[PDB]
Amino acid sequence: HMDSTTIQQNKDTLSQIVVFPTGNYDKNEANAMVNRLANIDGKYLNALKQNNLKIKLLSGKLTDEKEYAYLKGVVPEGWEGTGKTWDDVPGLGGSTVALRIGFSNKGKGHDAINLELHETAHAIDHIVLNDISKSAQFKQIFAKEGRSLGNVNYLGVYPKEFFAESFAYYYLNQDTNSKLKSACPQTYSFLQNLAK
Ligand SMILES: [Zn+2]
Repeated sequence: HMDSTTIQQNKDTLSQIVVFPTGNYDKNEANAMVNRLANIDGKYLNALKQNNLKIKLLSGKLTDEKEYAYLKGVVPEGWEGTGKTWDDVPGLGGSTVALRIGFSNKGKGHDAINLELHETAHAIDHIVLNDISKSAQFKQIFAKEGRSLGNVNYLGVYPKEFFAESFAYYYLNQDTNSKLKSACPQTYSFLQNLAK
């Protein structure tokens, strides 16, 4: 069902999680990113807020921020041989979350179906759920279904990436939610029980 009141409730929660950048930027698109984050189960959002995880929206490069200067010139895991570095990567998630405004869609310098959901899933995985993507249960599921969203040499190799991408499929919209259920039924059930 359409749940605009739930989206509003999660947006209110996100008002204490999202950090907007200093420069000038597409304010409507930044708002759209927060709206897409509001699709995440509010339980997870409040757990992130409890741990003081900030979702930083950026108007420049990731490596333009002081706290990510250590990534200048660094080649992401699995991107070796491409000539690309973290300077060009629009999203990072884990112990922090940082997201370049405008780069949400797949192919905008990254492979995720949605940037902000993929990166925020990393933080939920790592901060809230103590690296559940490395848990024995998820490793068994990943062994069977980890290639079934495609990108078999990336998602199919790194369980934390398969977790983050599956989470993004689960929460982006009903189409991606349905595609996940069909391609990765055990992963879908796992995320269902996790939110239950
Ligand atoms: Zn990732």
